Amino acid sequence: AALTRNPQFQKLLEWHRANSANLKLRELFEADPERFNNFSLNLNTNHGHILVDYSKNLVNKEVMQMLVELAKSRGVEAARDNMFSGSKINYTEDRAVLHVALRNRSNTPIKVDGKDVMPEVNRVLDKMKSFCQRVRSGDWKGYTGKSITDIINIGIGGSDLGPLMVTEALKPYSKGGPRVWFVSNIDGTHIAKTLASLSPETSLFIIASKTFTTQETITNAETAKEWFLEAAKDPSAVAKHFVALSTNTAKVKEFGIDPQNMLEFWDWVGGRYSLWSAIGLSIALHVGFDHFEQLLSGAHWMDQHFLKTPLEKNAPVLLALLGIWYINCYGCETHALLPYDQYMHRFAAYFQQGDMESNGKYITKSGARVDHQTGPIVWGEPGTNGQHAFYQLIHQGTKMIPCDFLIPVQTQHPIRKGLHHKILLANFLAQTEALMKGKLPEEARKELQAAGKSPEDLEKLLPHKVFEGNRPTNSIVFTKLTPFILGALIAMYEHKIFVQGIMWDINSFDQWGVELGKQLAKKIEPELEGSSAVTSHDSSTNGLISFIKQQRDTKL
Amino acid sequence: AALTRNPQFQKLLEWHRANSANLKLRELFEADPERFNNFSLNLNTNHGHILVDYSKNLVNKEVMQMLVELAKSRGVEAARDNMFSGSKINYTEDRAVLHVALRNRSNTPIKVDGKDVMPEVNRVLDKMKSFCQRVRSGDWKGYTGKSITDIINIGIGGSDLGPLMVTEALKPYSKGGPRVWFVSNIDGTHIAKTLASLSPETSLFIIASKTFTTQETITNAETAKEWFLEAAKDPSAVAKHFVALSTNTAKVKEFGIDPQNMLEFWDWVGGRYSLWSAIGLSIALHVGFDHFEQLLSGAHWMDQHFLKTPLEKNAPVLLALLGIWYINCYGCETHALLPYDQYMHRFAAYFQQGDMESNGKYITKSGARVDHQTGPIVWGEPGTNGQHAFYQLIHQGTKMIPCDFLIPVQTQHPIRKGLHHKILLANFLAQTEALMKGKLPEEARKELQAAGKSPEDLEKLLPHKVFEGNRPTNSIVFTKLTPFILGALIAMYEHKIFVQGIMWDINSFDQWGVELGKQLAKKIEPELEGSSAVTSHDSSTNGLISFIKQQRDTKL
Repeated sequence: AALTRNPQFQKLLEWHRANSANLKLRELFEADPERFNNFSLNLNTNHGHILVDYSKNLVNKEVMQMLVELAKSRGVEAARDNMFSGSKINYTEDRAVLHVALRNRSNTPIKVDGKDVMPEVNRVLDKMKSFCQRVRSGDWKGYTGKSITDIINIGIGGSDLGPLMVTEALKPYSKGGPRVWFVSNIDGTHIAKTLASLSPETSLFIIASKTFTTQETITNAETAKEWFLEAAKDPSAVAKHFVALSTNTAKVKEFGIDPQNMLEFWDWVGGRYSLWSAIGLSIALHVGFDHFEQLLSGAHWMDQHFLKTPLEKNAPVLLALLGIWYINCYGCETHALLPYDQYMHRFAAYFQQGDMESNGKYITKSGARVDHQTGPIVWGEPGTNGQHAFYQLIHQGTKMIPCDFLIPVQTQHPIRKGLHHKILLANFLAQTEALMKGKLPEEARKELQAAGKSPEDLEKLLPHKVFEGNRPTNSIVFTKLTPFILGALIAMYEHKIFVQGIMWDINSFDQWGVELGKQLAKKIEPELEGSSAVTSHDSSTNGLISFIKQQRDTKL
Repeated sequence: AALTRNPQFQKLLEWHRANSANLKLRELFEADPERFNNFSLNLNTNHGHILVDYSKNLVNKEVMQMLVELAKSRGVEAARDNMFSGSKINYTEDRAVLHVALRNRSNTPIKVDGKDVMPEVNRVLDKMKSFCQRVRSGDWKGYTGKSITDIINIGIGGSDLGPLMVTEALKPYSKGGPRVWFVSNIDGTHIAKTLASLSPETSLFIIASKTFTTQETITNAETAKEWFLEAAKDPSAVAKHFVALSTNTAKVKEFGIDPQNMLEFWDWVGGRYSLWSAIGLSIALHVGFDHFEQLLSGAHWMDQHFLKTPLEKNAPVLLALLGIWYINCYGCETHALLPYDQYMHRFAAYFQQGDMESNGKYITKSGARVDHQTGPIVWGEPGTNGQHAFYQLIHQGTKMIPCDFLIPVQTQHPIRKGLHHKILLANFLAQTEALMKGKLPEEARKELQAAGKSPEDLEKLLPHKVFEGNRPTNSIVFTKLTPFILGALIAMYEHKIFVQGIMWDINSFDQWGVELGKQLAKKIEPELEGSSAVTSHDSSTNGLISFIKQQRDTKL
């Protein structure tokens, strides 16, 4: 594999073997008073600041140098330029990778097969704006002539997580907008419980699916149509209550959607990089097109930062490099995203797809199997909640877990004269300090003595009360979680993932690994129908099917 | 450390070293048509069946025998009996561990300090029953004489995750009950957004906290009381609108609630094992006391299963052992919980606390520092959602990830004549089959051939289409997700966690690891006030504080 054969990697690895055990965060800060200054990036976007403080990491000047050199010798600069220019860097599918084009506010032409994609991008954006005016103003009428009060996005994966996460995060920007609902699971609970809260007269469905043949999405869409038609009793009324985000004109028409309300996107828009496209319709409907444009503008700002900035001070590049250090040298399986923001409660889940489906790969560009780790398992819950759930293990378990802590300085809800946010900030700060510093036996001993512990109880409790510390974190602090700043933040992680994939020599933009489960599911589906025993699989699959057939008739 | 010094563990590890490379799931299944029958448990609870199918794991008869021998040698059965009889097995806090007493439907005596706890457990349950009747019937009136429409649980961690996960999971059982809301984060967004949708006249607050000193919960409760009193203007009206669930009567009184308006629990109820106690009040209010009793009863059934069943046929024991195999022999950092059930959408998040806070430990009963792994990182999203997010990595990344797949046979919403559930089941079944089976180079080659691919296109695409398989899963399938069955499932995992903690020689029931973060946050709190530079910490904490102060008053 290219990474393992790379001399900059081998040097980094040998340095780790010889010196990593020596690295103590406490000592690193003690030896260097400029540590925060030299291991952080204060980004002024002109729409707020983003501070990426990576100083609480197990790195020094040499390590960062070794890491930047690796990025260079793995071709990160060339690959990035190739992405931005419309080159077909999705090499297994032979496709361009152009989520950057979707938010290319500068409108500098980006060509795919000799043709600028910007006119088409902007045409769909114009359609989205017009759509939003019609719906938000109440001008768009339902089949009984009433304004729309609820929007229901129906989609899976990239058609669901992005719009969900962003509408949750930008909820304060939704005054005057319709309520937004997300249906994704094929589990009939999801659509059934959504529809129970809705009126057919005032509900508008967005069916998000490029092919318009996605089984889960289309099944959900058809169930919605059936519920709708029970009330409307007129097939021509479907066009007032269903729109599509798709390129399959024929299938969309067949469903009963006016092809005017089919908003297009392109094969160079990956599902997990799609919220910036027509797929963001539910976002624009919820918060308004102006706020949607701001979100796009924030991403564009970060795209430019990533394109133009030298690697040593390039935010997504440094985030990528620190990850490579933890993944390929320390062997850390996971990466935690810990946003101290209740609005960002689905941020971690979003990057589970964005990161894991991108870089959960094992075949390189040459066709060779990797002989090293690739993408990590991404997880997290918002702070402070996580502190009362799993931080016990982060502080005192047996796992090394790189954590990104994120927070806005300014809250959307400065209640009680800022008291809640003061406490939230203090916890954000205290946790990374605690993870770094720990608590020494001498510090814990004084606490037990003051608590009045006997000699034997003291000695028994002492080791339990010690925190070893030396647990590395990033702290990412930003002025306020506005649409612009959120856009920047998402793009930053998109570009982190990109850099990591190049360094691993893998394709961040395909998803061949979802195919087998889809194939096998299609085979099992019709086998479940009848009463006959299924014997066509391994004994477990057969045994599980037998149990299902037996238990589905049981009356409880 | 006891585990690594144990000869049965040494035997298991050595066997793994010599032989585990030769374990191939596809081949195990082909060679043994009895595999499912011999590596699965079909439990009949008399209120539904639970099938625990562990056949798709990297084990054979010998491995299971060695694992069972290890559990015996690590004293699992004696430790279990000690838990059940009220021995103070939480040795660092010198406390009993008696969540099993909370659901002890048999009412057999369990003594702490020579005194049966059962009378007090049942007294509180009776008070819960009485209160729920008064509220749900509409008899309990607010300060303006209106029935209660909204219940708001305020609490965090163990006082939040259980009630939240259970009311979500048991949502079909809440018809006619009041709406329930969960406020947990200190982040002011959480309470602000919740209060925005409520009327003080018709809202009942439940303040849930073991200590009643938790910063987040007390601050939230004080904000709620301030909001309430702004409307009610009558301190005596607090008794109609606030109920406390605590062990700390004095702090409850201090906050401003009379013990009459307090439902108590006991120090031997760990926060993360507390939903079965007074803490489950919001569950009982939402779904009714009868359904809450059925939840307790299901846990009791599983308690009795765990207590009375030989190790080699004991469900939580076998799950625990498989985990030990993957954690301590294969070195897998994580464990994924993947319920194919939208109602169970918070099940994984609950067990992040249950598992990680219990077993994220590094000191043994002897005072030894472990030289082996302890608790895993728990994560997951419900299927099919998680399936469209991160399964790419599970199938084709570079991590071994033990997964538990869970599904009810019978759906709560059999819409479209069962079509949605049929598809859901097919996916549940196909994914584990796929993870087990994979797709060999020669199989993918033939598919590409049949697809009309050229030898040129075929050979470049081929390796990307290969699934190595041999990825182990558990499938846990149950008749229906009723309150009883859910109670049995939660207890099963509680006991898996217990068995693992015993085998690791750690205390599953303390949490010293959350203390440091709380202490450092209390120090940072006053430093945030005013405009002066903070220089008291490391340069990163100092620098983040400076950024916060600088950016506080930026008018975006």
